[PDB]
Amino acid sequence: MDMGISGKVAVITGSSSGIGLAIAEGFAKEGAHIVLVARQVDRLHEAARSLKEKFGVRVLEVAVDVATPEGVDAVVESVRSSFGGADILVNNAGTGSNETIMEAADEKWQFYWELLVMAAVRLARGLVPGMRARGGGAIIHNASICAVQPLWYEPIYNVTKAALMMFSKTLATEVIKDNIRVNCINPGLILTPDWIKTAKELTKDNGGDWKGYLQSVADEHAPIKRFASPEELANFFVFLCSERATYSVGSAYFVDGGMLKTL
Amino acid sequence: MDMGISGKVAVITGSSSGIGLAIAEGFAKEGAHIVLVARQVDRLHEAARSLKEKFGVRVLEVAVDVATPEGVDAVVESVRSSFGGADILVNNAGTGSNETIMEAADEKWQFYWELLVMAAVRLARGLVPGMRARGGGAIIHNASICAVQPLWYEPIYNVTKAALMMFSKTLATEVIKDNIRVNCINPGLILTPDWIKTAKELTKDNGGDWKGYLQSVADEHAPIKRFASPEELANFFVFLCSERATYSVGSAYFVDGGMLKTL
Amino acid sequence: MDMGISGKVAVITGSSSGIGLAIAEGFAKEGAHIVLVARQVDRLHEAARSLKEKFGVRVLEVAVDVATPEGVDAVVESVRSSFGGADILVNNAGTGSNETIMEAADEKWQFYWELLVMAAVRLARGLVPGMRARGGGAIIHNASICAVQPLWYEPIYNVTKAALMMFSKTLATEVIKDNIRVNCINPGLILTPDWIKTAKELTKDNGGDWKGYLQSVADEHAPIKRFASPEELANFFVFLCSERATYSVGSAYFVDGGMLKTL
Amino acid sequence: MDMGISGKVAVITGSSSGIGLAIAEGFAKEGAHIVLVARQVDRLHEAARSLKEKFGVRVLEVAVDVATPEGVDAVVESVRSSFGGADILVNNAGTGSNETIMEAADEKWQFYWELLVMAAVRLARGLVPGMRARGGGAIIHNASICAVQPLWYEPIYNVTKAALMMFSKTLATEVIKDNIRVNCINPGLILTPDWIKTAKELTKDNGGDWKGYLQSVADEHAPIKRFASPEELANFFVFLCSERATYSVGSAYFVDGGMLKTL
Ligand SMILES: NC(=O)C1=CN([C@@H]2O[C@H](COP(=O)(O)OP(=O)(O)OC[C@H]3O[C@@H](n4cnc5c(N)ncnc54)[C@H](OP(=O)(O)O)[C@@H]3O)[C@@H](O)[C@H]2O)C=CC1
Ligand SMILES: NC(=O)C1=CN([C@@H]2O[C@H](COP(=O)(O)OP(=O)(O)OC[C@H]3O[C@@H](n4cnc5c(N)ncnc54)[C@H](OP(=O)(O)O)[C@@H]3O)[C@@H](O)[C@H]2O)C=CC1
Ligand SMILES: NC(=O)C1=CN([C@@H]2O[C@H](COP(=O)(O)OP(=O)(O)OC[C@H]3O[C@@H](n4cnc5c(N)ncnc54)[C@H](OP(=O)(O)O)[C@@H]3O)[C@@H](O)[C@H]2O)C=CC1
Ligand SMILES: NC(=O)C1=CN([C@@H]2O[C@H](COP(=O)(O)OP(=O)(O)OC[C@H]3O[C@@H](n4cnc5c(N)ncnc54)[C@H](OP(=O)(O)O)[C@@H]3O)[C@@H](O)[C@H]2O)C=CC1
Ligand SMILES: O=C(CO)[C@@H](O)[C@H](O)[C@@H](O)CO
Ligand SMILES: O=C(CO)[C@@H](O)[C@H](O)[C@@H](O)CO
Ligand SMILES: O=C(CO)[C@@H](O)[C@H](O)[C@@H](O)CO
Ligand SMILES: O=C(CO)[C@@H](O)[C@H](O)[C@@H](O)CO
Ligand SMILES: O=C(CO)[C@@H](O)[C@H](O)[C@@H](O)CO
Ligand SMILES: OC[C@@]1(O)OC[C@H](O)[C@@H](O)[C@@H]1O
Ligand SMILES: OC[C@@]1(O)OC[C@H](O)[C@@H](O)[C@@H]1O
Ligand SMILES: OC[C@@]1(O)OC[C@H](O)[C@@H](O)[C@@H]1O
Ligand SMILES: OC[C@@]1(O)OC[C@H](O)[C@@H](O)[C@@H]1O
Repeated sequence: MDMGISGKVAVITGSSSGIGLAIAEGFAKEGAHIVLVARQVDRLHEAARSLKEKFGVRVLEVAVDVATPEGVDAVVESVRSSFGGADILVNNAGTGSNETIMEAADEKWQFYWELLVMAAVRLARGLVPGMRARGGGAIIHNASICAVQPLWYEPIYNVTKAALMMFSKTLATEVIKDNIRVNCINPGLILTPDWIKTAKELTKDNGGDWKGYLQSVADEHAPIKRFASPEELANFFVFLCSERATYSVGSAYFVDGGMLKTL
Repeated sequence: MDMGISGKVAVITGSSSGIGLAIAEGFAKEGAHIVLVARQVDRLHEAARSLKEKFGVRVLEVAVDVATPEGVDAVVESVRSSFGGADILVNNAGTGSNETIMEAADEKWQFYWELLVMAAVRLARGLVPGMRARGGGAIIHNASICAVQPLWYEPIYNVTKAALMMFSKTLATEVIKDNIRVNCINPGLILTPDWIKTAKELTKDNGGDWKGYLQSVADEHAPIKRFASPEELANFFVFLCSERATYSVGSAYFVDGGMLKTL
Repeated sequence: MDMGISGKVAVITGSSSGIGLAIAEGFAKEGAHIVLVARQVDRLHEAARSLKEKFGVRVLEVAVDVATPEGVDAVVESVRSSFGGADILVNNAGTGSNETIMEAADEKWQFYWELLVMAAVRLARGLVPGMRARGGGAIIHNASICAVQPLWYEPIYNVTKAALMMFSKTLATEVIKDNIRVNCINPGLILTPDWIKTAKELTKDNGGDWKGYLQSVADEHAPIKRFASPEELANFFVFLCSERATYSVGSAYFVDGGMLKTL
Repeated sequence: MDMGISGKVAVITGSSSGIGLAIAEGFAKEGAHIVLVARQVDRLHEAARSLKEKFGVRVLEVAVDVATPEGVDAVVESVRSSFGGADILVNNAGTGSNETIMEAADEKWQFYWELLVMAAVRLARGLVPGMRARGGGAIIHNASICAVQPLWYEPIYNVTKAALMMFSKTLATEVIKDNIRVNCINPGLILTPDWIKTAKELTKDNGGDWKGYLQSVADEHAPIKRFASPEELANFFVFLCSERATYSVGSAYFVDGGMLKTL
């Protein structure tokens, strides 16, 4: 199936590793030029080198903190300078949380609000004008199954991912007039490096069977009884930003191996 | 994007016309063998001829009423004897309703229950064993935006589409162990022959501006301010049934141009 | 808080025991006249005697099967004959299921469709005209948390309760015209006789710790870690049908001790 | 129906006018002592006197901005000094928004985050320990129908109300162990002073029929074709915080006259 995105310019936040890098590789495979954004310069360089080598597309690296307005401004200026504008934006930079409401400091709430919600707000303000001028575009917000089905250990993440899912919907209705299609994807358990790190930490004192820990997580939460690979998730992002998904507007698509317990 | 559908056997109910026919074309383009199912065989012949001649695929026609156990039984036996079993099943046969609860006959409720729900129940019972023996497969239920956001004029359709959406989710958890992935797609406004007929009928005594009537429907319901084509919807069915959507289990995916008013 | 229902006529289906009887007690305590409906004649008569003597209200028994058109007809005519019409209707008659989709007979699907959905359809057609003529009323559908969050062992019940929840919503928008307010309540774990019977059956060969079995069900499903009493659930039904809940229209109210895992 | 809240201490944020004032009057009618909280001292002083005079309960005035940590701390300290602790908390202080995403300033996003979300976080942190020590309690978050069904003109309000609805759910699971029951209410169109002010502003140049403007808003959005009164809505708050609603945990209850378009 032709995706029709060859030569389009795709900005992916948090794309030096995990889901965001698999998304970038997915778009590059379809011939899209890539703007990679993350904090660490080294991983960003490898990601870009590998994408250009494997796929022969143009890749721009932007090494900034998208949780800050300065960082978002830098992404916008870099896109402008190298490409003029973006055709596709994926908001993916983020991380899990771990607290109780009774104990967490206000600054932690603020941190996740800036990272998960305000990055998406600021990136839309900053890149929508360019997208409009190019004749339209696609914007995806990678929220989480937790945006509707909260995990007990991470209330701050649950609340801010819920906010992001609503933001996606409100943005979709605002910019569809510009031929810009905005949607949300809500992943379930996706095997990424922090899950492995966590699995090791949590099994340090009971035998170190970190793969067993992960399997028990999957057994508890997902009828499919396994984690997804980032590549398998990335396919959905590529499809949703393609010329084949032109009636998808303001929707939330769960990719979760059965983990969502309700309709 | 490679779909990995070539040589797979896809059974599409209600595929002589409209959305089901567009789905069959979408699968044929990707090299799938097609089982077309509908009541009126003239349209089945025409559809099957076109698919064979345009796409070079094998097409089996089954002219039966899927709202009956006997019709379903014939579909199952036609598939087993011609192909061994199915890889893909798309439950699509259906039609809208038009009544009030206060006036509708019990028999009309029964008709939609048989057509929209029992067809899917009976096809799963009949086809899942063959699918299991083949190593897995994909089942999609084409319900509707009305399965969650009911349209005032068709309460029976709303209730039975809602039931179909829940059926999809229950079947998903029962059969995922067999590597059979079940999902639901809920379309919004899709321009099919019956919409054009209704438009012409509702405007016959006021100017015959049927295109104007359809535009007013789109303006009322969809932020994108147009109907989708069957072809644009069909892309989503092909993708969900492909090797690229292997983590989608028990999900409901709206394809509705913004029509869904909630998260 | 004054409920304003003294002297109102409340029809409760399935009210010779369990939740339905508790709802009838709740209404009787607020001075409503009661129409009790169930199949077993003596059980129903004794439930009626107890209400009448404990609460001093009028109680009318209709001993019929509400899954049949003839049973519903009898209810409507008994209400018309004794009271003129109803002010309140609670659709409650029902029972759980237990099957797989692969094994269940078509006849079992039909039974639950008639009992859970058509009973509500037929009672609305039969009773709404009298309620209209009385100046308005309240209709509640007792569905289940399973109408949105399906339990693995009972797919038929999940599908038909989902259908009922949608019916509630469609009826709500049809009759609000007439000052009839329709809503749905979705209960979680409610300790009724069949739960106790099941706990005793499933523990007969491992120590008979039936209370232990029920506690394990509560621990698995509900954050509150207990079942509700029917009486505690009944309060919500009485409130929703009162003069105090006059803006509740087309809503679904979960009363579930935290069991719903999503927003 | 006895609510069983006589002598309980209820803290209602934003309770000098509109919905919050109506909720305070509803709890006072049931014998509850009241903590009234709002910014404008004169209105608050007046409302407190009136309540004390009319219902003969204790009324504590705390004139602070609950969007600030200092304001929340002053509520917590005043409650501690006068009453020891709270039995009931209603998070109600808030206001609508009006902007586009493309035009709104970062500071406006922050303002609503602090007002609608952080107020509830901070008040929960501050009051839950006193509630736990008193043996349990009830907390309600007054979010909005917009938390799930966004209104086009107020994206910031929609996003922050959605965040609040998720916060309510996450808090509910964290504190049910303390016998503290947390729920969300999502009102539809409630006739409050700002609706009247808006209706006048918007009809200033087209005839001044502000009541007609409000009727058109209700006709557009609500099947019941009217606004609710704040007193109508307040009944639901009082009921949910009563001894009759003891199995309501982590639920969201819409009170919206049919405005929600989906299940
Ligand atoms: N993994 C999972 O199970 C699921 C993940 N998600 C969502 O997927 C998204 C990505 O997660 P995942 O791939 O697991 O995470 P990883 O930690 O593997 O990757 C996160 C990426 O984001 C970057 N990043 C983090 N913070 C910032 C920042 N402030 N500014 C710029 N870049 C940043 C990281 O690079 P660097 O540190 O150099 O900045 C890295 O490239 C997140 O939004 C997460 O919520 C949703 C559901 C499930
Ligand atoms: N069009 C739209 O805007 C939307 C449609 N849908 C759903 O899409 C599905 C397809 O509808 P659409 O393409 O619009 O309609 P069409 O009328 O164009 O296609 C319906 C197909 O179903 C077949 N069919 C109907 N009843 C039976 C039956 N008892 N047994 C076997 N085949 C049957 C019809 O052929 P025959 O009559 O010869 O049997 C025809 O092939 C339906 O389920 C509909 O509810 C959902 C949302 C929106
Ligand atoms: N208990 C629970 O945990 C939950 C229950 N529910 C729902 O609550 C409702 C009541 O259930 P519950 O109280 O537990 O069940 P019970 O079996 O304890 O009570 C059912 C009542 O309905 C009557 N009844 C059953 N079938 C019919 C029929 N065909 N016609 C007329 N009356 C009938 C029964 O009497 P008779 O047999 O004599 O006809 C009895 O009076 C059901 O709809 C159930 O699905 C929802 C969520 C949870
Ligand atoms: N009216 C409606 O149709 C709907 C309203 N709601 C929600 O209901 C809640 C009440 O709104 P409503 O009654 O309409 O509005 P009003 O403006 O009439 O009342 C708001 C109350 O909150 C107070 N308040 C506002 N900001 C603060 C603050 N920062 N700190 C302390 N008190 C504050 C106000 O007093 P002061 O200005 O002096 O501080 C006032 O007493 C809001 O959360 C709103 O979003 C939800 C759905 C619909
Ligand atoms: O979104 C999820 C799980 O789906 C969260 O648990 C994590 O924060 C995720 O980012 C993996 O670390
Ligand atoms: O859009 C979706 C995904 O299907 C949502 O509707 C979810 O089902 C949930 O947030 C509410 O139904
Ligand atoms: O699902 C829809 C449109 O959203 C139904 O109302 C129609 O009946 C459709 O099946 C074709 O008319
Ligand atoms: O029907 C009954 C009675 O056993 C319930 O237990 C259902 O399984 C379900 O509604 C529980 O919420
Ligand atoms: O919640 C609503 C209406 O449903 C918002 O439009 C406003 O903020 C309201 O609170 C003020 O009029
Ligand atoms: O997962 C099994 C399978 O047959 O399901 C249907 C897919 O089209 C096909 O690619 C896949 O191999
Ligand atoms: O005693 C219960 C009852 O149903 O018994 C039968 C009587 O006819 C009726 O009046 C009465 O309420
Ligand atoms: O709204 C009509 C009515 O009969 O509905 C049922 C309520 O119990 C009653 O108080 C009310 O007046
Ligand atoms: O529980 C969240 C919610 O919005 O889910 C959908 C239901 O309509 C409603 O009852 C419920 O409040």
